[PDB]
Amino acid sequence: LDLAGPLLAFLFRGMFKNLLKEVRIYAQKFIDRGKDFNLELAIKTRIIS
Amino acid sequence: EWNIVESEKALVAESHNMKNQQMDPFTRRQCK
Amino acid sequence: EITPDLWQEACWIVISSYFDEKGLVRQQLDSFDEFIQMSVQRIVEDAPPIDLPPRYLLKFEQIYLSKPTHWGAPSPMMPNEARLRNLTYSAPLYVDITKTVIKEGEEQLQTQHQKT
Repeated sequence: LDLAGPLLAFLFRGMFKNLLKEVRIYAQKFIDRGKDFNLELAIKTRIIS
Repeated sequence: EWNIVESEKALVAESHNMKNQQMDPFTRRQCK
Repeated sequence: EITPDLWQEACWIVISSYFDEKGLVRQQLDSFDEFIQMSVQRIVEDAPPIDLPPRYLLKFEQIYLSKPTHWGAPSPMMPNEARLRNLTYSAPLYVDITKTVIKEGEEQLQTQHQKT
């Protein structure tokens, strides 16, 4: 039986892969310019929340 | 508290009234 | 000493102790507590570090969690207040991060950020 524990641990894995994809793309768009990239604006708070 | 006292006095009454239990309408399984 | 024929009264003392120790919704509370306490720290500590021209490390570790706060000035939202204002009774989530990187010419740095 999957209770509120595994049911939410199933969501959190995908919702934590999505924001790592987002930080990936945000670092990609910033290192190719030759400048430096900031993770504070790369971590999209609206994926988990 | 009165209920926990009532239960135990009723239990002692049950233990005391162990002379003969003959009433019919109640049964239990006796397989094998 | 054994308990013969007194077992009706004794059969329910243990049941009452069971339902005092454990409520009726214990399987929900325990599951959610185990989620928060182990599964969140497990999902985040086994996601591989990301890299990408030189490239970086950007490793996550050691998650934190706080109590439900609303903001205005930060204050704790009581569940009744969240129920009346159509809010969401939730708590923010923070973690530590290290943006280590190394580049050509043998130059590197190891900056870090707590409680992101």
